[PDB]
Amino acid sequence: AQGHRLYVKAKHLSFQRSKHVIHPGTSIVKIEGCDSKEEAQFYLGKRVCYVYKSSKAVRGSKIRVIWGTIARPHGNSGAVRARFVHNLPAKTFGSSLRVMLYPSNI
Amino acid sequence: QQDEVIWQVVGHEFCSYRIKGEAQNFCRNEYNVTGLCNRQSCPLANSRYATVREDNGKLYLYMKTIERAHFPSKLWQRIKLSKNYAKALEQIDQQLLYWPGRQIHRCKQRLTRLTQYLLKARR
Amino acid sequence: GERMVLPAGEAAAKYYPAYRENVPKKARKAVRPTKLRASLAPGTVCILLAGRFRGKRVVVLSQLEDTLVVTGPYKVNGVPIRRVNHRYVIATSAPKIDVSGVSVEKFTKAYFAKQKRSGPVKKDEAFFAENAPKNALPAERIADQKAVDAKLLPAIKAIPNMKEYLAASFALSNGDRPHLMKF
Amino acid sequence: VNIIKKRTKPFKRHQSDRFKRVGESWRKPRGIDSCVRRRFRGTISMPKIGYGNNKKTRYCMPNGLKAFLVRNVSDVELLLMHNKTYAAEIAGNVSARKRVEIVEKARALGVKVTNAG
Amino acid sequence: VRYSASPALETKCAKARGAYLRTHFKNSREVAFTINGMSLKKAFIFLDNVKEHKQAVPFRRFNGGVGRTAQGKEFGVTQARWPVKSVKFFYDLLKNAEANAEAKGLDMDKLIIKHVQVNAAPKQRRRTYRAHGRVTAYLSSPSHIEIIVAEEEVSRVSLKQGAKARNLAARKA
RNA sequence: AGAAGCUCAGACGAGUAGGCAGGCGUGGAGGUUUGUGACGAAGCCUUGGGCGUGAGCCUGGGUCGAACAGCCUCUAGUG
RNA sequence: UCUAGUGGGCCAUUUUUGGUAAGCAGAACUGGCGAUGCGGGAUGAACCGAACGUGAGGUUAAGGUGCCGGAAUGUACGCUCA
RNA sequence: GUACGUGAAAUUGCUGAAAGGGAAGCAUUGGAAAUCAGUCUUA
Repeated sequence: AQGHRLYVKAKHLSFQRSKHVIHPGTSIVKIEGCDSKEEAQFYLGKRVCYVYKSSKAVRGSKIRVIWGTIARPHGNSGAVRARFVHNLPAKTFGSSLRVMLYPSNI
Repeated sequence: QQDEVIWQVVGHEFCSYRIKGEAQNFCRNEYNVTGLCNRQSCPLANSRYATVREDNGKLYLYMKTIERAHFPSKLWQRIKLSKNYAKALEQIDQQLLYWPGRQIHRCKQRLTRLTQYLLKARR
Repeated sequence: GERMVLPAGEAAAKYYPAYRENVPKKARKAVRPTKLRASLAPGTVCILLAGRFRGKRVVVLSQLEDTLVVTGPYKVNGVPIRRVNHRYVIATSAPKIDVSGVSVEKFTKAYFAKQKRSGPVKKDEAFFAENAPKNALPAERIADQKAVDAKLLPAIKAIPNMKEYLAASFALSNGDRPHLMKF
Repeated sequence: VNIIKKRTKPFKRHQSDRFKRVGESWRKPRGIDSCVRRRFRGTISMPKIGYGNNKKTRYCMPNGLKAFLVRNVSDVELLLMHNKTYAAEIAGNVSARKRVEIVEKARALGVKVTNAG
Repeated sequence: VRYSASPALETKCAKARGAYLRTHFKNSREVAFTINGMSLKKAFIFLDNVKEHKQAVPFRRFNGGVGRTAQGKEFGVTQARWPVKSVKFFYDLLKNAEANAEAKGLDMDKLIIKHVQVNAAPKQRRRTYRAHGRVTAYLSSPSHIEIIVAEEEVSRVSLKQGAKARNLAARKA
């Protein structure tokens, strides 16, 4: 069953914020195995998606997806910043995202 | 008196052919070509001008002169077209080539749309 | 813009409604050939990242204007000749495959182009029953796929462990970090 | 030039939510100790000229036309020259008969009707 | 007078009305809320039991200061009472409603109380006398009661999804 | 090219007391609109739609029953 | 040229008077608050940074990066056991 | 239907929908559910 998962696991940490002001437009994403801004440089520009399931089958499918792109690194620990077509809901903190391997440059 | 003072009196604000709204005003003048309130296009305010209107499947064109401006009954001359839209366009710019040509584009638009009005009425 | 310049019994155009239909300004953008990634040499084994053939390993035949006319040997991994965008392949460091012996000039945009529709009406159960591998798929396309497939068998048979490598599917497992591993 | 709106939510009056004698229609706060007037963080925002929309797309419907109020066929023929800029909108008090006449004239003129249905 | 409910079309429903009834509106609301949705015969048995102090009408909304009782446990509450005057008015209106069903020609076995509403009628103004030469209101809260009894009574598929569905259909069979 | 129009460019944008300008809305008057209306005016309600930075305006549905409005100006017991 | 509002002020730096002292009274220069949001000082009218049309992107001030909290459980050398 | 033209808001009952661990209301951003229009359809 381990012949799939062409993506990389990630977790939605929070929004771009100060102590008291948030910016929901851009999200902070922590990619598994990425521990520095040098490693995050590889994942800049990749397509990160949030997959979720809902009751009503739009297109006859139970799964909806919010697409997005990795924009720039964040901090020294390898977290990146992402812009999604629809801003991510605030309840998806700690939810898992999927970072595809494309647009590839390797 | 003169065309300038006529426009200053009428035109601008109060006329029986003026339709003001939020910030835009239409000229319902039966002698205006574009339907816009302007010196260029108000035959009340300016000297000899053209225009066109519709009736029962055919079109008629109004024209003016200068020396006869004191006789309202016979001031304005009507010419009638009931042949074709292309021919109607031919008649208009023929009757305006020897005339101030600024109105040829606007008139030909009025003819061609009124003909489209007739076709849509038929359909 | 009058009728003496363009006289006719029907006019050059029937009707002239609305505004002057403002012409766009003359652009200063010229098409230039795409500078493709250096590692995408013809005959290289690359991994398809997206599409119905995700994870498959295929052999690059030729570089198209924007995409790669790529196919794995259809008898190996069952991937017919397709364009794949250069952003959706991973050029692996596997040994190159000799593709000089097969013609690639017949693979063009018109060769892979779809049919014109120009109509919003589409879709049907019979439409899904149509197309398919069984219908359409001209015998000319069949022959080219067979010819190029047979031409690429001798190379992959010469290099050991390449036939099974192509038949396999790429996949990430636990503890694999793409920015570390080199393909 | 596509139609964009700088802001889509309305400007409701401060505390119109909490008091029924205070309607939602906007009023400038004149208070000496008003949080909204002093523009504290988290409080509601006030109308500004910066919020104004593009002069090119202003007053235009999402379809690119401007609604024009129509009372009769004479008002429809006013839109003869501008069927690509204004869309006729029949008045509320027009009877059913004159309404049918207005729509038939608008169709012949090729002028869109915002409340045809 | 028009009723509260869009249903009660005369086909299978019977109505009863009571206007400006000189009884407490708050008590009448508790009785109506208790008997709502019950069958006609079981409603009569319950109202008889309340008049006999065997079952109680639970005071749920207007229950400030009401005492606890052991007969409110059957409804899961603690505060219940036995308003006899309100029971009488509801009993009389239910007699009227079943009489209307008899006249219409319904079946009495499966009659249920489909709808029952109580509205506040215009107050009756009276006067009480307080200390220090003061005069105060002593108003009455009447009730409007109306009762209604009645008998118990594709997506389209994209191109790639369609091709996949066809492939699976062919491969399964 | 409603020359009271059109067009190019740069700089700038806090605000109580206070000043000034341009607008929005209400009652009545002169002019105007071949203006709306018992085939439904005004008013009213609305989990509908559109316009404006805003004051506000328009509209669909329901309720209703005899009048009412746009533009130019006059006026005031005008928010 | 005509006219409105004002003719109770308060705080900070430095200088200073009366005072046992004061979140005390009285002054001098400048900047603030009153009239002024915003980031930081946990919080606060005048402290620090910075002064505000509607937004997008980038970069910073003061202040910060164990968690709450966006950001190194960073690097180097030491002191400290309460 | 004389408790009579129109019949507003406060307040109230019923129904449907949803929320609710010591207030509520509000602003920004999106999810979910509900609802809706433009747009195209054609020239």
